[PDB]
Amino acid sequence: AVEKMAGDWWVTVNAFIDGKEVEDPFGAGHLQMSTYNTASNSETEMWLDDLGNFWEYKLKVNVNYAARTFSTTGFVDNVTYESKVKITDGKVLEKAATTPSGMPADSIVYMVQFDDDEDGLTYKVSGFRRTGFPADDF
Repeated sequence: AVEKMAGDWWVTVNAFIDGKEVEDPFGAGHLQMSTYNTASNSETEMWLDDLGNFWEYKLKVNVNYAARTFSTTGFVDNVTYESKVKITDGKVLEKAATTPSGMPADSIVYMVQFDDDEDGLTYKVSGFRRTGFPADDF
């Protein structure tokens, strides 16, 4: 339904601190996450899931399949724990990233904010689709 946008991803999380984009400020390294279809196989929305590896959030995001973009309408309820999350400028590009083994792979990028982040940072989540090859895991 939103097949090319559902996936298992390896991502890093940057943040905009004091106007500048800081590379992996938390030292979290490469993290796994997933995007998948709703139970209804909806064409207009899908699930975004950090698998508990960063802020511990899981929510439905609006999807425009033709554009291959995704986002939420403001801050939406986190399903993992009681908090709200806002996703902005999500984009899946086909074969745009390069895996560690030197092979093209789909890329995912999005901006996220959390209503319980007292520092009010906007974070930039970015990565590539997991190949399943051990050479491409972290």
